[PDB]
Amino acid sequence: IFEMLRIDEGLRLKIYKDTEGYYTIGIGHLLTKSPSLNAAKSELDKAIGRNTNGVITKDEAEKLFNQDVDAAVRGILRNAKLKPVYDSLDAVRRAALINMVFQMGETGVAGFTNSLRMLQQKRWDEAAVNLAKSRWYNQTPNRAKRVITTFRTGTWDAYASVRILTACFLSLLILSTLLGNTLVCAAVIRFRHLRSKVTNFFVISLAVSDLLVAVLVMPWKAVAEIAGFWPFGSFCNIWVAFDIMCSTASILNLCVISVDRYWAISSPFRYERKMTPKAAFILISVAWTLSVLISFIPVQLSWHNCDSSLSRTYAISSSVISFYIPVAIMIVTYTRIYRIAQKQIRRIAALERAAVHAKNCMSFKRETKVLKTLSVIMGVFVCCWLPFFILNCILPFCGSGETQPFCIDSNTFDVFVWFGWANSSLNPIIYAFNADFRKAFSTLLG
Amino acid sequence: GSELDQLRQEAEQLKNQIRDARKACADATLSQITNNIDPVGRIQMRTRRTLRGHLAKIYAMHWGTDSRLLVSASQDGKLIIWDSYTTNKVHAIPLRSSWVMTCAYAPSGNYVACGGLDNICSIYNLKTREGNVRVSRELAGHTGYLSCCRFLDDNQIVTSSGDTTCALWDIETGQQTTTFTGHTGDVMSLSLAPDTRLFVSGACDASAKLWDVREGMCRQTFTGHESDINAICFFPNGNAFATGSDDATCRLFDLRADQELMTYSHDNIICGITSVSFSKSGRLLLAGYDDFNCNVWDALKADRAGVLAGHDNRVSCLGVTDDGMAVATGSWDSFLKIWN
Amino acid sequence: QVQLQESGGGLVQPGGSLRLSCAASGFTFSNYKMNWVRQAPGKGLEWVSDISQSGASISYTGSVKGRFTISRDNAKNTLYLQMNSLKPEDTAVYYCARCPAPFTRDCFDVTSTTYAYRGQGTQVTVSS
Amino acid sequence: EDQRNEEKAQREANKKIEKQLQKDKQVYRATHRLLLLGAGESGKSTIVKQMRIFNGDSEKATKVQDIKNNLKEAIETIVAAMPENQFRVDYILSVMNVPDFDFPPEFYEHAKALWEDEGVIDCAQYFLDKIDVIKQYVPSDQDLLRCRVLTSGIFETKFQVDKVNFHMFDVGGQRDERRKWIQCFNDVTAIIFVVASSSYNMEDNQTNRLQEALNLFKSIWNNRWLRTISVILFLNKQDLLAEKVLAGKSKIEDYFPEFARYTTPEDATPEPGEDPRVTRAKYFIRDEFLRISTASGDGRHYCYPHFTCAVDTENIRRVFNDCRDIIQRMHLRQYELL
Amino acid sequence: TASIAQARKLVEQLKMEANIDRIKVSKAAADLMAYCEAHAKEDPLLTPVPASENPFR
Ligand SMILES: Cc1cc(Oc2nccc3occc23)ccc1-c1c(C)c(=O)[nH]c(=O)n1C
Repeated sequence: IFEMLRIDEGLRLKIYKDTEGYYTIGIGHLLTKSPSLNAAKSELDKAIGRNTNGVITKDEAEKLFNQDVDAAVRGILRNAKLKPVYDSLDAVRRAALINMVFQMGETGVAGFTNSLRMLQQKRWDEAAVNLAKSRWYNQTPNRAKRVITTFRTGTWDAYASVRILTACFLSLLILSTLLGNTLVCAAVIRFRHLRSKVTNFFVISLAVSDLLVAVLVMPWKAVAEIAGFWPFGSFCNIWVAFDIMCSTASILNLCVISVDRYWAISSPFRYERKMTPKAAFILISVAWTLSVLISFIPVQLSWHNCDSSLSRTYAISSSVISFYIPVAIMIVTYTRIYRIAQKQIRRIAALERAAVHAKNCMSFKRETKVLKTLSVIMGVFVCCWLPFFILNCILPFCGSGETQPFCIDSNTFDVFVWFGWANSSLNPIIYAFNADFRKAFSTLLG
Repeated sequence: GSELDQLRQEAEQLKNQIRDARKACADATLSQITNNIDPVGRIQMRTRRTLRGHLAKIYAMHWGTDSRLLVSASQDGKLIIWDSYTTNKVHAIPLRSSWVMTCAYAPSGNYVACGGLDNICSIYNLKTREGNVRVSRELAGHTGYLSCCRFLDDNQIVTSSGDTTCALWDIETGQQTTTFTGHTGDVMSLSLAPDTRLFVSGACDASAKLWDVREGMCRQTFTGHESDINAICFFPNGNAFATGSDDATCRLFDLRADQELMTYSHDNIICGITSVSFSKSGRLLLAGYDDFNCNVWDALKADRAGVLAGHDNRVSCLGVTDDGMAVATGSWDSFLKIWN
Repeated sequence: QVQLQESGGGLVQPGGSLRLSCAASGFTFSNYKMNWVRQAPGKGLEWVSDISQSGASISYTGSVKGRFTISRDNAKNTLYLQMNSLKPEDTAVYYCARCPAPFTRDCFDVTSTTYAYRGQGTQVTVSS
Repeated sequence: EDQRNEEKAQREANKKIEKQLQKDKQVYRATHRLLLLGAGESGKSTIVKQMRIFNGDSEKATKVQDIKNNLKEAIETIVAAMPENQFRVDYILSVMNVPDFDFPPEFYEHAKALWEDEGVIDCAQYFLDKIDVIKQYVPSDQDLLRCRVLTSGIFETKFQVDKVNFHMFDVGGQRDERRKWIQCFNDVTAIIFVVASSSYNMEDNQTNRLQEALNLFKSIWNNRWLRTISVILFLNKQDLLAEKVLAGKSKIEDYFPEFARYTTPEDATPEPGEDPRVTRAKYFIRDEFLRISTASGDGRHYCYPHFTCAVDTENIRRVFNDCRDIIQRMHLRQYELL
Repeated sequence: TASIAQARKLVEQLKMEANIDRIKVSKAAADLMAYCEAHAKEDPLLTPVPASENPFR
């Protein structure tokens, strides 16, 4: 198919308001008139046929894009300047010409007379050289090199680009995640000395967790990234629960391993005595119990397609029960651990200084690595999972499309969704570089 | 009355006699003879079975006469008996002392000996009592940690300790039958002869000394190495043996020649020797190092026949079976490894 | 065998100097940390000096620190100790001992006179 | 065929012994091992163990036990070198080298007939004539002076304090050649190394055991197989090194020239009533030991200097706190957090 | 005074080690090499053994 407008404008299945502009819906479609909020819904329903309260199906967007393209080509053919170029250039450059006629209108493309004569004379390189140094490629350079390249080369390599960049960007991530996690899942069994390590009973769980994200959560939102249309109807209702579960499992396994490290550092005797494999496994399982108690509650609290946020009393509460308290208690445990580490670095430095005092007839260098190795884990965790939650707790409070708080629209929020999801890929690089893990991974590649 | 002076002069003349005797008996070397023989087949064995179970570091073992049973002792204070075929440990037995250093399996398969820092050789009736193995004997101590005890029959054993004195015992009466007091360092390794009429002990004196179970004296002596001898083993003929010490080399000493023969070492090795063995024929010499790796050498061309690696820790012991089928090894990572 | 022969010694008035030497054979002298060991009549064995495998660490006993000078030649396989400012409390028999472990920094040479890597030392006294 | 049931019985024995050995591993992983060397008496480890704990019985039990073995050994060695004493001597020969049997009450009745026969160790005639003194007893001095028991190999004591199992052991009766038996100590949690100062020295022998202690500590610290274990270093004879220093009565300056220009650290905590001239010397030795401890430290093993206090109840507390610090530092090095 | 017992018991121990006939290496190594050359067929370690003779596979 063409889908040239699906990458420059995007498929917005819902009506989105502007700052000062009037309401719009569909694909680059300006709902004329309608100064009131209810007035644009009537226009949408009259244009779609069905009772459109704002919800437009995936095919009605294309059906309306076809009518918009028909109106645009009629307005371009009625215009005298833009008439001969249609028959001069082939169907490939017709896409770029209709794109220009739809973006700046039929009166804007007519003002480019020299480039019009260049394209009429069947000269592509000169037309590109003339159109590059213009006020059209300086204001929107992202959509420029996508249509000048198509008009110059005359093939489909200009639009294969965005699709293939995204395809590779997600494929490398998914391969890295899945393979780097299954390597740990296989090394915890294929090697013996690493199986009898109860302190790792909480890491393997994480592995399993961060692998369920890679197989059961990643591909669905991945195939949802063509241009904004997915073959999922009522399946998102069961996929959002999958995502809540797979994110809660990891968000709580991190807290479990942090509390485990705190208990192992604070009380060594009590740790090596009261930490049995049975207690370890019940600690493994309680996090998943909470994950299924928070996620798999389909009492219609999530539906209040696939493009709206969650309920207020559900989002602001699931974030507290799933993220806020875990992150707070994790900060507490790690600061206490750092305080103990400082307490003993003090004694070690005192002994070293008293021994240097033997010089009668390196100082703060360990502090750097301590703060570094704590800040790596904690800062990676928080920078990955904190903007997502502090924005998910505030965004459902947006009425219409104008507000003073963050209230950021859906594109940057989806970017942050994937940004927070990518921390599952960094789990094993931070939690699974023991020397034994390194030897196992080196043996797995030979 | 100036008797000590004449005695010392006679002793010095005697000591000088052996030098000329060995110089007259050393007309050639083994390299000049083994030039015509074709090189050894390059052999790299593989780990057929791994025997897990021990909690701490193992220290010694001994192949059974049936090429199936192994006896391994760890620092956890428990000796376990293996079945190399099924990899199925038949039973374990705890100890009175947690620190054990040497094992011994009877040639008949009836008794099992244990020694360590407890200065006590504990013999156990493996097959008697009609049930769990019981403590049969606790041989008297002699101010030295047992480094190697071996069985020549079921009626008497031979032990070596760190007091620079070996002892051939009598298990029935549980007393010292013959005492051997001809060393200046810790007596570490023993190895009986095919006829069980004599043995050679390797100690920390950088010397291997041949003894005799009958008269209880030293017939010959070998002072080739540079550091503390750790392991020793007879050529399967009773006319020569091999010694391995901390100087990172293994040396072959013949009896009828009373002189060193060949030295086995490389330049890129520094790790001392921990265990030396042969094969059934005696052409391959198996030597465990401290570089977490052991090497199979040629006992006739001093060339590294191959390497045997797979232990993440230092290897502690190694032994060949009766029919030369398997080479068991054992490292301080609680792991035995059978090779073939 | 591994022989270590010591030379020198003898009678000298207190306050004088005396150099003594140790010639070792039977092993690679170049790669072994060596040292000396004194024994006073009627007293246990005592430590004085140390040489690394190259001449790096030259540890002394505080009772002789900065007074005796020790060196060695790996080419000739020899090791020398020179006592300057000899005191009447240094009258003893001196042995040339060596550490057993090749390429290591651990040593266990002082014993109850059963250590094998240590030859018969030389006698040194003072006059009156 | 019939081999299947045999293989399954072998597998069942395997499962039983493995179920036992899993719990044995669980137990062994929770006991911290401590090595005590330096003193010339193993009883120094039995006193501190008697302040809490089978050691609560009187010391007469062990001494009386070392009296029931001398007679057995003598009667077994005297009759082995040779009317109706066949069945009476067969039981005695079968009771030879029996650890858990010792001497039954019916053994004296069978031994008195053999001792009364006119035909029938160095000290063997004194502990054999009074074979009728058996009771339950209360030995005399002339009997303990003649008893010569062989050197006890290793004094091994496994106790449990504060809900954690400790395994403390003293190594005695061995030779002064400490080369190949120290290797057997790698799974140990700590080596408690005790040091003494000068003695009476009055006819001064002048052995200089302190420098020998430095050399042994340098050989143990820089050992290839002891690089992960830690040393808790105690300085005994703190009272003997206090009244013997004074102002010029201690020959510590003659054995260490650096002691002259040495100063007392500012972070020191002298005991209330300690003179500066003795406090400086008391800290000089720990500074000299830490000069070796602070070097070659790869963050993998440390040292814990502590002065031997008078109250025997707080040395155990020092040891316990040091073990806690050892476990903590090991765990911090595990996660690359230190 | 002088220990005329430790050194007196060693002169005969040393003299008993020199009255033994010592065969030359040219003849002591022939029958030593012939042993491992004539019994190479009995040692299965000189080549890897197949599954037909390996009780460990
Ligand atoms: C807003 C949102 C949040 C989310 O993650 C969570 N939601 C609640 C609690 C949570 O705890 C951890 C993670 C997490 C997963 C999916 C979506 C979502 C998106 C991105 C969308 O485009 N359309 C849509 O309908 N939904 C529901």
